[PDB]
Amino acid sequence: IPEYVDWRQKGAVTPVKNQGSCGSCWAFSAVVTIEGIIKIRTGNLNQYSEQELLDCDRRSYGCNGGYPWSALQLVAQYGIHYRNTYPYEGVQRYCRSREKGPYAAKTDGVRQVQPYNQGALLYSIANQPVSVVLQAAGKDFQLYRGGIFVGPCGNKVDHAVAAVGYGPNYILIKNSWGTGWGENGYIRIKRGTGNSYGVCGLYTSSFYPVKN
Ligand SMILES: *[C@@H](C(=O)O)[C@H](O)C(=O)N[C@@H](CC(C)C)C(=O)NCCC(C)C
Repeated sequence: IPEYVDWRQKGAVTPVKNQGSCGSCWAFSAVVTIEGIIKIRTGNLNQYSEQELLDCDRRSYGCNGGYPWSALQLVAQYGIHYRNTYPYEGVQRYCRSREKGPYAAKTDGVRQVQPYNQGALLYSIANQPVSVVLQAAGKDFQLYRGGIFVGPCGNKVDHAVAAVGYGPNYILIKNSWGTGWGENGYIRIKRGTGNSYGVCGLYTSSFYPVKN
């Protein structure tokens, strides 16, 4: 597993988005991983629909949260539409998958990373972008604007994001705040603290899709 991984370099991550005033972090998280995995297999980099997860994941709660695992669970069964064809509106509405033609993509299943093990998280990110959670409500986090982030922060995770890289000292994360946040929309969180939870509770719950 190399000392460095950055999926952006191998053209596996799309531009950073802004979730706005809706708690659809869980959907944005899920989409980073789908978009990653499809490009890893097919060589194509496509933009996929956050809005659709938002509208169709019964099991989550639209704006004001849900679960990326649930979310990844739906593309495996059904599929997902391109972001062009099912645009983000930042409001939950009816599920219109149907109205929009055949799926653009389908995934083959979902897997969870062994929790509270840096090693296991690092291994997965070596293979493809992964869905992860952390505690984002503290003001140090919100105020971040470039930097190796070591907190302060607690372990009460409340915000799903995606890990798209790592270094000797950090894990790379794509946030769903604008491009105006942290590092052009990214955050480098310090690793190897040797805390099992991870900084801000980073190792609490990670998932990635499986495809052919
Ligand atoms: C993340 C975002 O800021 O959009 C979003 O609020 C979210 O999904 N939050 C939740 C995680 C899922 C359980 C919904 C949420 O529940 N908030 C508290 C998280 C844990 C229960 C502490």
